[PDB]
Parts: sequence; C-alpha cells; structure tokens
Amino acid sequence: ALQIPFPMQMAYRFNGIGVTQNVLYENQKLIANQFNSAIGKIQDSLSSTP
Amino acid sequence: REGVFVSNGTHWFVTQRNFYEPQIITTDNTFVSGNCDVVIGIVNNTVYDPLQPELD
Amino acid sequence: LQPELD
Repeated sequence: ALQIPFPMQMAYRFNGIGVTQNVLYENQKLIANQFNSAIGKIQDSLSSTP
Repeated sequence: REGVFVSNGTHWFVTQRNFYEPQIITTDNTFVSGNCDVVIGIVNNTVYDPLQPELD
Repeated sequence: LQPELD
C-alpha cells in the first residue's frame, strides 16, 4: 500500500472516467460539499425506507 | 499530462505513476489551464520551453 | 522545426 493525498487519488479516478483533472482541482470545494450532503442523505434514506 | 509532480527534496520532476522515472518538467509533458490562484497547494518552479534553446 | 528554420 502506497500512501497518496486523497485529492490526487480522486483526480486519478476522474481521469479514469474521461474527465481531465483540472476540472477537479477547480471545483474541490463544491465537490466536497456535494459528497458530504449525499452521504448525509444516505442515512435518512435508510431510516425512512420501510 | 500523465503521472504526478514529485519533488525529491530540492528539485521537481514528473514521473509515470507505477515506476520511478523522473524527467525534466517541460512544455511537452504538461498542459495549462487558467491562472494559478484557485488550485490548492500549488508551488513555483521553472517550466522550460524547448523553443528557446534553438534560438533561430 | 529544422526545415522551417524559423
């Protein structure tokens, strides 16, 4: 296991889906907020689903 | 373009991800996008241009 | 670049 800063890891994965990494470094803040909000709604979804 | 910016303490290099092979940072293996104040953790260094050494 | 000789 080789340690790597987490934003650079996500930049690699962005390359993996055909989007250039500059797109990630310029929207880091917004992306982080979107990810946090989604994770927050996951638990609510699990709890509300019968 | 491919790899990661790796510095060995005093100098900066570009190297392919899965095997250490440092190269000089030049205009050929990098691409530009916008001004340099929005990206976090950016550093400073000389980016050589191969057209200058020819000096026609 | 050589043939152009700019």
